[PDB]
Amino acid sequence: NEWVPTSGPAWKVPYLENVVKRSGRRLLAELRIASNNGSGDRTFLDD
Amino acid sequence: KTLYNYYSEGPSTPIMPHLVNRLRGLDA
Amino acid sequence: IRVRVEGLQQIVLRNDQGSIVLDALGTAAPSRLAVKLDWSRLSAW
Repeated sequence: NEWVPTSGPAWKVPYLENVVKRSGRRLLAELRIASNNGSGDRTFLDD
Repeated sequence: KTLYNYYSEGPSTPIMPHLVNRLRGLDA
Repeated sequence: IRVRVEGLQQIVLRNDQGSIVLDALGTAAPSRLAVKLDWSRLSAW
């Protein structure tokens, strides 16, 4: 009888949000295959 | 072509089209 | 074959007691992409 429902919650309210974030392991792999990838193909057989 | 021609060319841009035109010429 | 202006690097290594142990000049081996763009670099190598 003290809390008015239109005033808003009086307890703890858990908000949320999606975030784009790559892990460290995923970034290390991306460096391996996209910037440190010096395989013979992708260099000489690219035509 | 001749053997004199091939000995003065050297590898070039894309090397797979090279080395196969050369091989066909050497086989010829 | 070279017989004779600055494309070299001074390479330094130190040990734990702050002492330089290498202090040597060096030159970078060409990358395969550089060979692709200039095949005479393989001959120099």
